[PDB]
Amino acid sequence: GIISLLDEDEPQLKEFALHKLNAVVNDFWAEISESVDKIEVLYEDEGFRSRQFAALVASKVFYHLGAFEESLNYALGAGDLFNVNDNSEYVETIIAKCIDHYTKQCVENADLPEGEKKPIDQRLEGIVNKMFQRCLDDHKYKQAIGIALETRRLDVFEKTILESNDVPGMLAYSLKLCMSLMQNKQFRNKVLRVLVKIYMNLEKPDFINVCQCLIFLDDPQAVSDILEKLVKEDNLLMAYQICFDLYESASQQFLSSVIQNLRTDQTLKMIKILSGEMAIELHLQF
Amino acid sequence: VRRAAVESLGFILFRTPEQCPSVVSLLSESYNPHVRYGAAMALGICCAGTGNKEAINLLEPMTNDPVN
Amino acid sequence: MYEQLKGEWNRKSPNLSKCGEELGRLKLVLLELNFLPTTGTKLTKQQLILARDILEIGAQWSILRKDIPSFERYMAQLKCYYFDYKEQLPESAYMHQLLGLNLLFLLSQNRVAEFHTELERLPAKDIQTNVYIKHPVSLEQYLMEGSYNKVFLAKGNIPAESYTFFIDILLDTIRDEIAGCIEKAYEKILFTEATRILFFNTPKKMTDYAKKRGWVLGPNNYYSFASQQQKPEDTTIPSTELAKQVIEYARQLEMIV
Amino acid sequence: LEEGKAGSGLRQYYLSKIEELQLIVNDKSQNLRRLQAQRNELNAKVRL
Amino acid sequence: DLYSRYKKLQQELEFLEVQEEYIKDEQKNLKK
Amino acid sequence: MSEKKQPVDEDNWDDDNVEDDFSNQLRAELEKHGYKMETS
Amino acid sequence: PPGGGEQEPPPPPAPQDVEMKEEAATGGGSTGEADGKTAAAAAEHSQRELDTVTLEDIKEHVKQLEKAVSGKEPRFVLRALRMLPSTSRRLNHYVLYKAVQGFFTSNNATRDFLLPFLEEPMDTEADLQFRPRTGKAASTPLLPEVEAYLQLLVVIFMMNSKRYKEAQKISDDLMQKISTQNRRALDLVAAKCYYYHARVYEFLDKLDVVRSFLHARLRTATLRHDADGQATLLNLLLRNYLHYSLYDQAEKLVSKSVFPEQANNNEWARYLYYTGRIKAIQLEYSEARRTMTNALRKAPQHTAVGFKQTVHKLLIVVELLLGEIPDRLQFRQPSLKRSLMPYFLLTQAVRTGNLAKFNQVLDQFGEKFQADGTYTLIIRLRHNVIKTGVRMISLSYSRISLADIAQKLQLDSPEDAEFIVAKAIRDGVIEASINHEKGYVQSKEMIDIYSTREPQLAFHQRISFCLDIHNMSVKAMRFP
Repeated sequence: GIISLLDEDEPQLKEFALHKLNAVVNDFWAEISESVDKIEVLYEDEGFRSRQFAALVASKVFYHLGAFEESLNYALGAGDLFNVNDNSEYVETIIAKCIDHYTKQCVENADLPEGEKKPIDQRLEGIVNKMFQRCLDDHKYKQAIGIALETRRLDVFEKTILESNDVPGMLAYSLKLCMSLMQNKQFRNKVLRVLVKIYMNLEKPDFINVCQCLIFLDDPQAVSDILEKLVKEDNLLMAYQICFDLYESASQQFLSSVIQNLRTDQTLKMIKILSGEMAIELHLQF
Repeated sequence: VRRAAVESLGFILFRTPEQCPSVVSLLSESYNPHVRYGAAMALGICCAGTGNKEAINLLEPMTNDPVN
Repeated sequence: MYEQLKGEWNRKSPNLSKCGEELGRLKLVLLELNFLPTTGTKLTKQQLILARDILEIGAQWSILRKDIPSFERYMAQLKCYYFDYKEQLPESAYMHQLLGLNLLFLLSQNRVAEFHTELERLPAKDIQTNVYIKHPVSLEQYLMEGSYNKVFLAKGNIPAESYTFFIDILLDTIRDEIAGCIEKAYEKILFTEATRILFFNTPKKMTDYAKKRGWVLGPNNYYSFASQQQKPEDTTIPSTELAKQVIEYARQLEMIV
Repeated sequence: LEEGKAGSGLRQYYLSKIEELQLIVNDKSQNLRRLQAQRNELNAKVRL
Repeated sequence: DLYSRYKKLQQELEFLEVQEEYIKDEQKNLKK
Repeated sequence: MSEKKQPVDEDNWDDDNVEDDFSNQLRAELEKHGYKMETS
Repeated sequence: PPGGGEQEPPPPPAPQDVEMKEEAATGGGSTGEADGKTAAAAAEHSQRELDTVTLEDIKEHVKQLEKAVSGKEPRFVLRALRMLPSTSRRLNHYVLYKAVQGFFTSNNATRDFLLPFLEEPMDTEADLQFRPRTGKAASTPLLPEVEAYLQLLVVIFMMNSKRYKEAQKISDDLMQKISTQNRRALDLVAAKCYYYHARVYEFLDKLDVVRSFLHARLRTATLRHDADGQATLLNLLLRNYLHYSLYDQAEKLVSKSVFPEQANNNEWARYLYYTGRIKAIQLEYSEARRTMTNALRKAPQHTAVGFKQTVHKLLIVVELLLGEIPDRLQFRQPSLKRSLMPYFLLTQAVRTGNLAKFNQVLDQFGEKFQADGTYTLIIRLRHNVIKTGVRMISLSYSRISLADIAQKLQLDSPEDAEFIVAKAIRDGVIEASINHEKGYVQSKEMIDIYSTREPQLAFHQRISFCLDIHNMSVKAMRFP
């Protein structure tokens, strides 16, 4: 009956007509299903005062009809009036398809880096850092890091590991993830080398990092730098162990490449154990 | 070439040895011996040194085949 | 504020500026707060007493000027006020003829399926009393069986206000339908059959249906041509789609194992 | 609610998503072993 | 926790579709 | 199985087939059916 | 006490054993299929639901003193089942308290202490993983809580204890039901609560607040997916709006949710009853009377139940709105004797050309029409009082003059009898045509291409239906 108010042509009746739209849109579902063209009308005016609200209640009524992309495209035209509301079962279902549409978009965009990509909304990452604001309220950042792997975006992956200080081991746990369920190898090294950036920002180097990363990334100068660091702070305990692990794990021509970067004492110590002769005859001894 | 198909199963699935008895369960029960042969080696190279007892359950009619 | 509840109601309303004052009166009441929750509070029902009354007289002035999309607009908001969930509001003495205006309008524009489902909300007023509502439902009963002439002989008896702006449309949408029956293959008659069937001996209505319809008077003989089509047929037309149907027979026998 | 606001926000997204992913894996396993036994019949015919 | 469960249900679903496709071929093959 | 919509519910042994077709049309069948012949 | 007090020991004896082992086998077997074989539709879920409609409503209404159902509340007042020792210790509590209640008198709630004996079932370390156990064993004491029928201050205890359950119901929905999906049980739980919650809001103010809830409840159903959820909630949402005598039907005309797509032979039969009444009130008589016929012939498997006599009640009216009528009272009942006499005598006057009897029995039996909710026949069947004969004549005769149909319809006027025949052919009552040249009204042509062109347009559905039986057979075949 308030579509009769939508027929008349003054603005101060419109805003009290649309205020009554979303108030009873949950109970008077199919009445608006015929007045769809009137709203998508009222929407197309650039002189209309609440056109972004008309995209909200259109997204409400296509949500009833099951037209999910029509609620999606009008959530794009909704502005900040949509995402300022966040505690509903309505809002979480059509941002679910929004993440779903976006994460299948970037996998398609990862196939063609040379231009020819798509124009993209920016509230879809305005809810990402909002979810990070929830994770700031949560202390549990394992959930925002999940989409951060899925979204193929790595600066938010760096922002969430340069977060409010709670463990380096959480990042190590994320690194496991890269050993078990990581499928592609094209961006795997990028994830695997942005982990060793924050490791060089971190105070202690690990074992399983270079046991995973640098044999999958074959940088012989990088382990020759970080072990020279382990020489530099006089730490011959863990430099001694990672050479035996590297001699067991890695392959030919990479041990030959790193031993060139050695000479580029404890130096003659790591000549003999990266040649790895003494490990063989003690293994022959057993 | 049909053998080198069913022999290559262990090379791509040895990291998770649990799926290998489920997928070669009926590959061991074809009609030609060549598929059944590479099925037998696929149990040998997917599961490396496990005391599986499910693959061993599969190998017991495999060592009791008519074909040598 | 409280603008002319009986300002120009009783004697005459030739106004166009009080129509703008009524337009401003709509901008007053429907911008006060709202009418949606309606929990209790007879004091905030007091403007709901007046919001009914200004839309009643708004519907009075609408049929006084014959605006068709406006008359359904005011009546829907009036029907939305009898769609009140907490209806403690007392019986306005204009309700039965106001619904009779709606009952006659919605009969006139061929909403006959909407006619009978409208009659559910009337419990017992159709039988006991209420000739304002009893007259259009006796009218629709006259349209039921075969009785065209009892409609036009009850034309000279309306117990209500004049109802003329609806029943001119109501009978016009009757006349063209019988004209739609006679614009079929019923070939030729004289003016006296147009006097018997249609109505009216010697009025410019024979000029009306000479220009709207055909019906040229020849040598004291009208003319209406054949509206029958040729019916083009082949009857082997479904040869493609019958060949389609047998494909998904075997497609649903094989291929889905 | 440190966890309660987020169990509906960033965990209700996942656990509602894995629900239908659990249903279809449940569904195909009933469908697969049916296909298994139907193949074991025809192989028992041809080998005999 | 939950991200690892969602990845494994993605993997296992696309796994047994492939072994469903194998039995579709063999039952089609044994008819011939 | 209650469905919440059930709160109410040759003598004539095969009568309604006879009665729906013929009701009460002078069933002695002689006074008009056998007695047309006075007209001719 | 020497007469009835000595016949007090036999009541408890049995029902303390075999009625107790009902939910013991039900709660055990539902847990067994909730854990493994998580597609748990095929269990005693269905037969217990047929029992909770039939058996345990009439197995007990009162709590059956000397501790048969009176003991159920102090029995289940202490239910943790939390960890494996908390299961095995409660399994000892399943041994000890059933021995005490089988021997002596335990804590007898005096019909008002049932709600604090529904607190410690929800309390006392109760679980969320045993969500069938919480959902079933809370809703099953609500039927002694409602069918006590005293209806004084327990009505608000009805209102509290359902919203206790429905807060657990919604939280389980917003609780991620892993691999159980209680919706298969929670649908008729949402029905059985809202049958009497509709009664409560008939004994108090209106139940549009239920519909505002049930709109949101229908929203979270089938957006997840449908497992009987869209089917049950739609007939619940449709019933109030049909129960309200306001406008309410064009709301249902625009209700585009017309796919429950399966209903286990019980929701679909009553769903076709409601929408058959809807298409009858907007005067589409042909499609209405065939889906009313489909509703009557789909689920009649009862013993003189009454709603079968109600779908049989509305079906004869719309057939009198199109002329034909079969034998109706050939399945006469001790209660159908009340309801056969108006309608059989109604069509008695319709078939004859008598209207004075038709107006007399309206006046005689209008108050019975008030109980059936069918006032509208007098305004819309007086149409077919004149149209039944012209359907009967045009089926009998083949090429009739309009001068003779005037006396045969006893209208005594040929000039308007053209218009009655014109209206019937306008409405498609008879397919015949009129010769307006010398007064001929001839019928249709001979039997047409019916032997040649038609029958494949019946054969296509019967191919498609029978192979889908073959498809639904093969897909659901092998559980082992």
